[PDB]
Amino acid sequence: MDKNELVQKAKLAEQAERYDDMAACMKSVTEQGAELSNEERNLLSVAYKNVVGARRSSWRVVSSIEQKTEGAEKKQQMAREYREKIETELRDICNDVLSLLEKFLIPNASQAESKVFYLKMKGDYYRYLAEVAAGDDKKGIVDQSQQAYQEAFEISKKEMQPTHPIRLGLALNFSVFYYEILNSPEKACSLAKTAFDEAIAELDSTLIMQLLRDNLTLWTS
Amino acid sequence: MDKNELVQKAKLAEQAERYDDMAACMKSVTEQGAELSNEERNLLSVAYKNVVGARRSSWRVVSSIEQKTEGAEKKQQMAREYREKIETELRDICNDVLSLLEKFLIPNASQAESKVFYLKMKGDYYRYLAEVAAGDDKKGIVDQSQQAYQEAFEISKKEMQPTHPIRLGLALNFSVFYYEILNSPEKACSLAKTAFDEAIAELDTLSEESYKDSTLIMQLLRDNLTLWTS
Amino acid sequence: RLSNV
Amino acid sequence: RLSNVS
Repeated sequence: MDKNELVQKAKLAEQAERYDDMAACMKSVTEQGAELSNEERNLLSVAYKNVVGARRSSWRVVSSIEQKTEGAEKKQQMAREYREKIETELRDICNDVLSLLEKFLIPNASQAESKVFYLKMKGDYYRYLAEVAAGDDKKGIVDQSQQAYQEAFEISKKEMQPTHPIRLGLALNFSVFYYEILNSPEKACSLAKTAFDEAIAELDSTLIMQLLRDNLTLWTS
Repeated sequence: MDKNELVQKAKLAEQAERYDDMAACMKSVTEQGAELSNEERNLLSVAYKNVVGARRSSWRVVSSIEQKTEGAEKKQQMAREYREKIETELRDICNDVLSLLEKFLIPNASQAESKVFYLKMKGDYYRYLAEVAAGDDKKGIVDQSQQAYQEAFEISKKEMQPTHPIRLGLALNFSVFYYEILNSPEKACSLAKTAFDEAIAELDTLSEESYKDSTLIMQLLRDNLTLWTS
Repeated sequence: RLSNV
Repeated sequence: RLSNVS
């Protein structure tokens, strides 16, 4: 019922590795309509990271099997329907998050830090939705991902230090979206090099900067 | 909705680390009335090991936080309530498995091996129930565990080599029960030692099929034999 | 305690 | 691949 009560549930759930619970708590905190603290916002994001991450992982697995059973048609059909089950949960979860972002988190964001963080989340979960979308639906959804990432990118260029982990985090994913969703290794690389370039100036974060480098070696090699 | 399809899903789900689904699949297979094959049996028991195992581990953590917030009474109340939620899950799950055991799996067991396996499973899910049982309800459930363990023990003694991994696992879990549920460290240790010694003395009988699992269990036996009499 | 997994 | 935490 109460916000402090729900925040504590969420932490307890996290300790228990029960993330459905963790997410639902933090859903209810969001739906109370006030702007989340940094603590609360990281709870939310961790919770759905895990909730969504488990399906993305499972999907990958069953999708590998669907492919590797071409020729064995009944087996492939079994894998395909099961993938479809996973995709339904994956859509429920994306729509949940995206809806919280539309109704609560993005409207209430009063600071640059949080508006960027939440627009990135939106980029992220539109990306996730897109990855299991069909046909024309896919195309529009990929666009909504581009836009949320771009907007966050523009706000972050203007309002945040180049070393800020939310701003480097944005650059990682946005560049990974350029590679993985739009097949632009030239746009991916440029973006990632530019963020690394501008962070390195004001060091006088490392993990994300390292991750940028890592991804860079993969794309070109 | 036919049997082979359920078994296929269950493995898919096992691949995807989605054990609620794996459970549900094997549940439906079981509800179809026929004796499970060895594969089916193992899928079922693997499915529910994971479903039940998650909750028991979540309970360990939340219980531990409850104890450690004595004096922070609101914090503790919070953890207690969440533990109760977990305990309700534990109960549906145990009562699902115990119901499958009573209605299908134990009546349909035609070979002694599968009777032991299923009687031991029953001891187990009775053990799990008892860990979250209250008062007088608890006393009853504990006997139920002991009875199903004991019955499995007597068939195993009659019908299975000491190196059989079902017999060994039965001995492990029974000795654990004696120690953790009946607080008999002596009874636990003697049963553990006999199981292990008798497996060693008839190492000749350990098949290449059974080798990996028997040895794993024998390790767990001797490991437990250590930290009980430290 | 260590039981079968 | 490689995006942010875990």
